[PDB]
Amino acid sequence: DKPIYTLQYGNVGFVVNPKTVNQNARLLMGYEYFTSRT
Amino acid sequence: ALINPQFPYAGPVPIPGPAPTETMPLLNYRVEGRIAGIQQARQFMPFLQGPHRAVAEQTYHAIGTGIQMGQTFNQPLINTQEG
Repeated sequence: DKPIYTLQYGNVGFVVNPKTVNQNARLLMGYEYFTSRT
Repeated sequence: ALINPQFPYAGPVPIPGPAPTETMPLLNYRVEGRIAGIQQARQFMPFLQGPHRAVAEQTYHAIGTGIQMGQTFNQPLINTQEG
């Protein structure tokens, strides 16, 4: 209903604060988005 | 009424009647009537004169208060097209 759109309210970020981090740890990010006239 | 001749209906109830009494008199009533008990100005009731509410409206009081304060984030600058 209110898509994340920088330029509408500064840079935005997705945040994860991990309690435990093993070797070769990583975040696999998946996005769904529109990219209109602009 | 029919009268038949020769048996004619007597021409009256005649003078042979038996006066039975002289009790004919109603004695006039003479009287003095007084209804005078002290009256006190008041009566008690459960309710008199009220026009009770069948439904009331909704009713309310009002308040506001505060100040004008804010945290804001703005859109970035963009290239201007034309003009």
